Amino acid sequence: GSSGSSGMVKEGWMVHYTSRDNLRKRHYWRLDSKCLTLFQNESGSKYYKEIPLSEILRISSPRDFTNISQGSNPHCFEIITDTMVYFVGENNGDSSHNPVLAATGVGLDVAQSWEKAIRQALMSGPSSG
Repeated sequence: GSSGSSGMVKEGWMVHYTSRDNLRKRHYWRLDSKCLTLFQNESGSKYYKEIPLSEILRISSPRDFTNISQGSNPHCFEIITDTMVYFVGENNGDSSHNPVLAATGVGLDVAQSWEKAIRQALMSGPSSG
């Protein structure tokens, strides 16, 4: 019951992969109460891709537990858009508060926060009525 949580301004390094190009990609993901943007680097170069809360239809189920040929680093959530499906999140294998490794944005813990933010922002804003 408060108006203060992660969502207004969130930035960090996140890794994702597309269905067509499984080639994982790591970039400084940035989200806000306006729209989501990607930054290839912190330096400050032309944006990469803009993902408006609108595009993000919804989140898929974790059912699909297959990202790479072989390994133990499944995904946490997936961003489904009218364009294509995006797989974001990486589980290293540890469920505990780690402000040391979670800093970069790697792990399930950190991911859980993002997924909640990107999703929480969907409802946060007013819907057509």
